[PDB]
Amino acid sequence: THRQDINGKEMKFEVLTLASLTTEIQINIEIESRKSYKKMLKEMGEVAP
Amino acid sequence: ALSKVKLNDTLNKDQLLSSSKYTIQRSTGDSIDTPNYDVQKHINKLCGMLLITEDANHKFTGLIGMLYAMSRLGREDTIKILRDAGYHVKANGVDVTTHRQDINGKEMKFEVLTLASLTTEIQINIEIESRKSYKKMLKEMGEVAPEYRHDSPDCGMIILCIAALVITKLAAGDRSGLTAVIRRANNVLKNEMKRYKGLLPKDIANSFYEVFEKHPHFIDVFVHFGIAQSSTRGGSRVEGIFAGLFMNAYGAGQVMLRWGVLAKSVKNIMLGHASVQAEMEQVVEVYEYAQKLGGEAGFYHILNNPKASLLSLTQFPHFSSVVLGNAAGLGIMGEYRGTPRNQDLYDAAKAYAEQLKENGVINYSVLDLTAEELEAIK
Amino acid sequence: ALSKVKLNDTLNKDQLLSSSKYTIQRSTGDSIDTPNYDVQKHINKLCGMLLITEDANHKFTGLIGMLYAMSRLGREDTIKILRDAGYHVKANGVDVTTHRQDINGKEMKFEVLTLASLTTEIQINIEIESRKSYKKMLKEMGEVAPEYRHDSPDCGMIILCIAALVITKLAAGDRSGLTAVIRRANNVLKNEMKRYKGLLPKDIANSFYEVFEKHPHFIDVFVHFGIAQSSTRGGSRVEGIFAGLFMNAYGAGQVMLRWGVLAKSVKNIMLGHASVQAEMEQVVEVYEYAQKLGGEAGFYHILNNPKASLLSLTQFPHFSSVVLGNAAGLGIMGEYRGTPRNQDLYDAAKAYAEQLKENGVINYSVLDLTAEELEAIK
Repeated sequence: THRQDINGKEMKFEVLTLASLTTEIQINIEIESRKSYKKMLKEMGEVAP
Repeated sequence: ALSKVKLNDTLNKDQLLSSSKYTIQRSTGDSIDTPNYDVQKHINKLCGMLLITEDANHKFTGLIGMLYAMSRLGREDTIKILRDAGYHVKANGVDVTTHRQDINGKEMKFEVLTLASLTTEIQINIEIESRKSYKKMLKEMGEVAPEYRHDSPDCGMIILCIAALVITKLAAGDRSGLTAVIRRANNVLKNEMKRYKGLLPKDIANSFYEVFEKHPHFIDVFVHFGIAQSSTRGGSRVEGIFAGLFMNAYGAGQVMLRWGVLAKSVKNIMLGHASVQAEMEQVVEVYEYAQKLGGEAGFYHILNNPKASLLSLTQFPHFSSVVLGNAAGLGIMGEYRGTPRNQDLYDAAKAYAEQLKENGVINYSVLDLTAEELEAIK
Repeated sequence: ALSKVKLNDTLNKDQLLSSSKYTIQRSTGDSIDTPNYDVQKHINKLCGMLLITEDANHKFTGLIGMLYAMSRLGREDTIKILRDAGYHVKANGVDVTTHRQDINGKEMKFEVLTLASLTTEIQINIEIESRKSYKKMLKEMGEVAPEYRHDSPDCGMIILCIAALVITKLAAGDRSGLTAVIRRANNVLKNEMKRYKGLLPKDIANSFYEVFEKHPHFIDVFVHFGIAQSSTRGGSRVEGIFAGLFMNAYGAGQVMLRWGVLAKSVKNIMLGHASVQAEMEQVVEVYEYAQKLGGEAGFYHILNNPKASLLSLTQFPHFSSVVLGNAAGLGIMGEYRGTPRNQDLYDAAKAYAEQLKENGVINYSVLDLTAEELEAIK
C-alpha cells in the first residue's frame, strides 16, 4: 500500500513490488484509468461489468 | 498422633495447577508483527534514529523496542513463545520496502518496514526528525563519530535497557516505580545519556509502561527474550548492562521471602515467639515450594503468573510482622509500603534488629584456630 | 524448622539461564573475513613486516592479529565459534592475489590478500615501509639475520602476546590498564623489543583495545583461539609466553573470590563477626556456584558473559569489607579501586592482617614427628 498526495489530497494506492515495473508507473496507470473511467461515466451515465 | 494433623495446602494447590489436563488458549487481538533476523539491522537503525533525535517523539519507542527484541528472537522462536504462552497469534511477516515521496519539493528515497502496528508515515517522520537533528549536531560540532550515529549496533539494546528497568518495577502494579526507573537510568547508562540527546528515560519508560499495559503478551515475549539474551556466551558492554538490569527483576514482587531469609540469618529473637512458631510449619512449606519451583518462580509476579499467590507470606501475619520489623530495624525496608498487621511483633523485631548493629561479638569457633593466643593480644 | 527457611537464589538464577529453550542470535554487521590455513604464512609475513618497521603505523595491527588468530583456528572452527556465540556471519573467503603498480616509476609485483576489512593499498603501504626500514637497517649493520626479518614464524604470536595482555586488562571496563599492559610488555618480551624496532607496546595495545571495542565477537574468537592454543601438546618459546599471558587473564574481574579464599586461608578473625556469619550461607552458595561452573567461569568477565553478575560478592557488604581489609593488611590490594562499604570491619580486618605477618608460630602437629627432641634444641 502506498499513500501519496496528488491534487493535494491523501489517497491510498495498492501496488505490487516488482523490480521490472516501478511503483510510480503503476500509480500512473491507475490514475489515467481513473480519469478515463470518470470521463466515460460522465458521457454515458452508468458503467457495466 | 497429633503431629499427623497436617494439610500441605501450598503443595496441593501447586499439584492441582500443574496436573491440569485441559488447557485454555487466548486471542491476542490484532495480528502480531513478527520480524525475523533479516530486518534486525533496520530495526536497530530505527532505534538509533530515535536516540539521536533531541526532543524525540517516544510514542512508539516501546513498540519498536519490542520489534527489536522479537527480531533478535527470530520469527520461529517468537511464534513458539506465543503458542507456549497460550495465545492465538496471526503472525505478520515483516519485510523492507522502499517509499519515495516529495518533502521540501524534492524526490527522496525512504527505506521502511511493513508493520501493521507502525505505519509508514510514522517511520518516515522518525527518519526526517533524525536527519534534522543529525545535521544540526554536525553543524554545531563539525564532524560526527561512531559514538553519535544511528549505525551503532547497541542503539536497540539501550532502549531495551530502559525496558529492563521498567520490567524490574512492573511488580508494583502501576507506573509508581517510574521515578526509580528514571533515577537508575541516570546512574546506569550515564555515558549513553551524554552520548544520545534523544535518550529521555522518562519518555521511553512511559512508552514501555504503555505497551506492556496494552499487550500483556509483550511482557511474556520480553521476559523470554531477556532470558535468551542472558543465556548467551558473551556480548558487548551494553548487552552486559542489559543482562545485569534484567536479573535485577528476578524475585520482583517477592521481597518478603528474601527478607524472611534475612531475618533468619541475623537470628532475630522474635522468630522464637509463640505465634511465629505456630506459623512456622506453613511458612516452611511455602519456602520449600519456592525452592522446588526454582528459577522459573523469579518472574511469576512480573508475568502475572497465577501461581504467584502461592508464594505470598502475608497469610502469616505474625511471621510477616517479625520479618518487616527486622527489615525496618536493619534500615533496609526503605519506602516499602507493605504494612505490618501485628504492631507489637513489628516493634519488638525492629528494636532487636536495631540492637543487632550496635552489638556484635566474634565467634572464634567458626574458624579452625587450634591454638588461640589471641587472648594475650587483647 | 527455621533452618529450612532458605532461598538458593544463585543456583536458581543459574538454572533459569541454563535451561532456556529459546535462543537469540545476533548480527555481526559487516561480513567477517575468515582466513583458512592457506594464508597463515602470508598473515604472519604481514605481521613481521609490521614488526620490523620503526615508527610503524599500528592502526590495523589489531585487525591483522585477529586475522592471524582466525587463520590458525581455520575457517571451519572460526565459523563454528561464531555460530556458537550466537551470531549471523557472512563469511568472506580470504585468498592471495598479485598486484603490480608503479611506485618510484618502476614496475614491481606485490602479493596481497583479499580482505574486505583491510584494503589492498594498506597492505602495499605496510610492505613499502617495511622495505624501507629493512634496507636502512641492512645499511646500518651490514647483514641481516633470521632474528631481524619478517620470515620469523613467531612474528604473529608476539602481536598476539600483546593482545593477551590487553585481554588480561579488559575486565577493567576501559583503557585503564594500558600502563600495566605497557609495563608487563616491557618486562616480558624484552628480548623481542630489542629485536624488533616496530614492536611498540602502546600502539599495538591501543589497536587491540580499539578492535575489541568495535567488534565484541573478536573477543569471543580470541578467547577461544587462546584456549585452543593453550590446548596444544607443545610449541615454541613465544607460544609458551602467549599461553602464560593468556592464563594470566583467567579469573579477571573476579579478584574478590580469590581474596576471600585468601582471607579464609590466613584465618582472619573478622570472618567470625556476627554480620559476616549472617552472610556466610549466601557467600558459600556463590562459591559452590563458581566451583560448579568450573573452568568456563574464568573468562566470564572478559567475555561480558551475562552470568558474570552471579559471581559477585559485593552483595555481601560485611564479608566483602573483611576480605578487602585482609587484602589491604597483607599488602596485596595495591591500587585496587574497589571500596569497602563497612569501614569498621575493613579497619579491623586490616589491623589483624597486619598483625599476622609480624607474629607466627610453628604448628608441630601438622607434621609426623613421633619424638620431638626439638624442645632441647631451643
